[PDB]
Amino acid sequence: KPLQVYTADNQLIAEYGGKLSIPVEYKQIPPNFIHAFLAAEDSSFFNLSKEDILSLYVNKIFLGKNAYGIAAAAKIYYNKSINELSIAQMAMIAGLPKAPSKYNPVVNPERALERRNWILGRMLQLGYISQAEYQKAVAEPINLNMPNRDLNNIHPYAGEMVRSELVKHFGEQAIDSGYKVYTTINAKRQAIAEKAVQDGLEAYDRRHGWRGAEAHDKPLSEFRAYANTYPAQVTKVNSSSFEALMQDGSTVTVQWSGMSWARPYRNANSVGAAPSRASQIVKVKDIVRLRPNEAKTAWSLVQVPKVQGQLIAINPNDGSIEAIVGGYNFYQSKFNRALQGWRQPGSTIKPFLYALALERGMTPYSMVNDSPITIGKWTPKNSDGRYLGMIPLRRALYLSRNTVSVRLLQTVGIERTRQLFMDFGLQEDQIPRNYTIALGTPQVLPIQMATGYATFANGGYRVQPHFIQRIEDAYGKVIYEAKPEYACIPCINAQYRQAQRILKSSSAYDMANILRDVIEHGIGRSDLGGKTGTTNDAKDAWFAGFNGKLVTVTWVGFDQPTTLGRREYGGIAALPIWINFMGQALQGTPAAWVRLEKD
Amino acid sequence: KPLQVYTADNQLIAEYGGKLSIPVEYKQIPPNFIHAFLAAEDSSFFNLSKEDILSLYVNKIFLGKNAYGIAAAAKIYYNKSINELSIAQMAMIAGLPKAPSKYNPVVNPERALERRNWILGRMLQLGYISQAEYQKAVAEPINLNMPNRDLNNIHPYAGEMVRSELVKHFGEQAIDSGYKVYTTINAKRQAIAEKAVQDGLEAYDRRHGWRGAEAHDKPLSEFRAYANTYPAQVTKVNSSSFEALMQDGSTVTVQWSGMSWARPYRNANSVGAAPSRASQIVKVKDIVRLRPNEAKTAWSLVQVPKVQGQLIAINPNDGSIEAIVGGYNFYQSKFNRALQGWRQPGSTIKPFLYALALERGMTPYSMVNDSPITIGKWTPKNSDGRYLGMIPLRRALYLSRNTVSVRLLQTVGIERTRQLFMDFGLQEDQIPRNYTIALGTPQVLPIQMATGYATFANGGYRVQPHFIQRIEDAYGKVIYEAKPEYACIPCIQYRQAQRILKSSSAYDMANILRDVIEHGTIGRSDLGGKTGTTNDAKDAWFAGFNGKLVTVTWVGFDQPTTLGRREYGGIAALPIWINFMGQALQGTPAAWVRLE
Repeated sequence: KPLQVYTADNQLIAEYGGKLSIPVEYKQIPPNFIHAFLAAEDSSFFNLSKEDILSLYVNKIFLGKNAYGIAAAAKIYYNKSINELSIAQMAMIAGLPKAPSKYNPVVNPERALERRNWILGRMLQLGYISQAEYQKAVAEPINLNMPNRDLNNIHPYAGEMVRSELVKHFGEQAIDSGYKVYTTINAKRQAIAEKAVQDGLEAYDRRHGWRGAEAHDKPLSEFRAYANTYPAQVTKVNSSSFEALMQDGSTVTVQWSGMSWARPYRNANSVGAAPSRASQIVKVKDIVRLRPNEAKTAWSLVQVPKVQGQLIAINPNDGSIEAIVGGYNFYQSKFNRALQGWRQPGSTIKPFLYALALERGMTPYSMVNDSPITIGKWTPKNSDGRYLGMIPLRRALYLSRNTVSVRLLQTVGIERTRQLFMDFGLQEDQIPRNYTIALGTPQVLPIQMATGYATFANGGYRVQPHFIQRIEDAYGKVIYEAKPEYACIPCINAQYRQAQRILKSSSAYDMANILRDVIEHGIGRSDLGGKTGTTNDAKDAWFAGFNGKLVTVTWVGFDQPTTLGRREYGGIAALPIWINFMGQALQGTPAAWVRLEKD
Repeated sequence: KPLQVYTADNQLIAEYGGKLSIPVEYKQIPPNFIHAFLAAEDSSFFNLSKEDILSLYVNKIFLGKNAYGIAAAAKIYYNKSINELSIAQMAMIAGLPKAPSKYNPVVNPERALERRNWILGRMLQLGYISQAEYQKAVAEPINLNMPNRDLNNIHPYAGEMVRSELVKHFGEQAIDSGYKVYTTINAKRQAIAEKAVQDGLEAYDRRHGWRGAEAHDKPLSEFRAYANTYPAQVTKVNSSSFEALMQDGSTVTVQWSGMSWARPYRNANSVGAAPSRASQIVKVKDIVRLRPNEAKTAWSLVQVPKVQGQLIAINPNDGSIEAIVGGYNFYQSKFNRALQGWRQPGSTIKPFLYALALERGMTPYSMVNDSPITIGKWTPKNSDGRYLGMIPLRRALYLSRNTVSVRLLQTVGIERTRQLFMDFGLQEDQIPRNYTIALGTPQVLPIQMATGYATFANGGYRVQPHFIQRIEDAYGKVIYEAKPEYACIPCIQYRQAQRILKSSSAYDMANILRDVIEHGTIGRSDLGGKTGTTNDAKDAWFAGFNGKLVTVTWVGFDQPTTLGRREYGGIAALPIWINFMGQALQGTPAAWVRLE
């Protein structure tokens, strides 16, 4: 009964094994196994006596790594039944009951062997094993063959989100429950999101150039295939092509067209000349990554991006998490950038501040002053070093004019702005108490930005992101049903809890129309609004946008904040990921904009 | 449902609390407690929705120190119900689920407090508590009040033997089982044994003199009361009296009559002059041990012995452990010397070798030579440096004549002797293949010596020591029943013990030992016994029996050093054995050995 994770479309996507116990009949236990236990300790004062008491404990003894009982240990440590264990393996397991962490073969393999050999030595002296059995068993290595009990190979970020969140809030006992967790994840949108982030990061990566083979003269067996990339060993380099040994044992040829993109990376702002021969790109013994075409008739040279990215999409009416991608590929690490990647939003924050100016009486047409400004010793500059003077509020937001944002912040007040930022979903302790917050200096998570932008899509309400629709026990009993706060209750029929209003309907609508004007004054849709975002030195590229049914936030940046490049300002890398996702996710859906009539 | 330990009369003596879970109804949970869990993390994406999912885990979350669920944590850390906890205590508990060892307030108090205060800060930010409630809560110390969940205050060595052995062979799940272990321990005999060992070690200790205070300038709270001794801190020393602070905060006075015995210890053989003033005995800030009167009116200065001892008593017909004492007191030393105290038996081993000489056809009256002897490069000497010449085998055994023992080993053979020693538990790797085994050089446990002497008491059979009669589940269903090997089945299907010694040899040795105890050492004529001593009097042993009970006593220092020049011949171990046997056998009929 593992914890099971399902999408909102009834697909089982993940299974998480917790505490395991597989009871066996005492007489089904190999005699050498019982003897390994009988030899595990120097004395017994309970032979026949210890054998009989062992029957009461054999199926429950804690043996480390979630194994309770001998059969669970045989399964967990070696992927074996009790009858398949060798004498060396039976002695290893018998050595664990006393201290399943001090004698554990995973955390302390050196200490584990010492305990095993001592029991093996005692089996020999008690005549349980022969000298030949002893010599074979003592020379035997740990031979661990641990099966994966965390099955998550369909939509890994969605599976891991459930396991990680349950363990963070409720500890490891959360996995032992055997519950069925029915998520809000839309499998079609999740698949679109995974592809859109992979494609988007590769598009950024390729224009920034070839960074060389990931390894040279290393065994091909030490590498893994992921993200539709296959490790290969270069065996021959010709003038316009190269041959490489693949993990399937075959030798493939990469033609010129498959590698000619490989201009060399110099820095984020510079690439070398287009390569003129295959020897400039690869060397014999290099470990490279190849990708086949549709039918495997041609192979091309690819590169795993160094840059990272994420995508989070929520329903703005109730906060349901529809799709989530935490990085280029789950194989890289379990880190989920949508939920844990704290970054500065930069200009992506501006709609939140400008909404407060709208609340305070201003209109999208109100004239605002883009002029030099000094506060104490601080002189904020516009990214372009120019000043536009009196301009409409909507133009100031479209152009992300820093001096306007600071004046608006001076007008509305720092504390009122911080409070509204918290109402949008930003974290109190991550919001500085100074004027730089108008420039997007708070640290935020992409999921908080998506919560904030949902406010514009839903008419001025605070929704809360959620990923559980229901929980059932292992027997089909529904034991939890989501009761989210809804922005618009009648909109469900197309319930009980009404979301709190955080902006006047008129302010939310004015901002949604500004953001639609922004997107339309740069998909074949007319119901989308969105804002690009950038941070100083182009360390982040963001895009936050929506229609009435879906809010998506995309981000691109290096994990160790570093420039994306001078031509990468203005959220350039993040926008195509959002466009691809939104276009495909919304395909076949009617126009859904702001609700002016339906309550 | 804790693991329970019972004596043979079915009286409860110990309880060991394992994994604890006390389920509560969700409506009975104080709102501030739910709010502490809601404030435990910066972000929740399942705090409205967390409130409902929490009901699914609130009684199950692992909270460290064997606590599963909030009510178990309230009990384990604070000895409270959930509604008695303060806001600070609720926040402490709510910080545990994520990493119960990393945030454990016992193991990591600074980190646990940092975690607690961060949660209190979030409860304030979230509006779950007021600024007043917050300031009160953050200023609150950890204030742990942890109840002891291991109850073992009646017959401690007996309770601990069950817990220690089960955990050693089967791990912590042994305690969580909730099994009721019905032991072979005879309650009355266990009580007699505890007192006999305590008194015997004190009699040795007193003869050897006052060794000064237990500690000097140390915190009184670090000491424990045990064996009717109470730690106290000297606060004032007068000419012939002293005042001392007790752990309850009271101050008592010890008059001259309660300390005049304090002759200082010089070495194992020498005691200094008798003191004339209190300043020669104690100093202010000394941590001393005091003992009260039969009701409480006067206090005397006592000493916890440095010397150690043990007692093991078994039924020779089946190996049932009737009484076990592992040291002076469990609360002084948890180590059980009966089961783990490897020592040399010295002359205590001699009856085994001499019984093998009887098996070969010699008799108690066979003339044997106590004379100088050399075997290669080895020249074994008699401990007293004297040689008796031609003497009866029984007299050589009584007088523990080393040269006779060596001659008998030459006759019997090393391998036959080793086989008998292994036949009663003696560890093979612990028995040399040389002539020193005639002198009692194998390393042995007292329990193995008891198994050995049972061979004489039972007619020549191998019994196995055992302490479990039966095990019942938490509901009372018998899940295990001892099926021991019996020397004499009609004396109780039943398993028959293997014969390891000729019947006539076991019987004749039993009578030699009866002759030794009656004529060379209780109003009984059904007792046999042998004193035991090692080189330089590093051990004092007494092994003896009647037909129904075998008892082995031992006295010695854990770090082997001489007991003293006047401490040869098992002198310190004999009264412990006499006191125990006299009291344990009281009101039982004569029970001796049978020739078959």
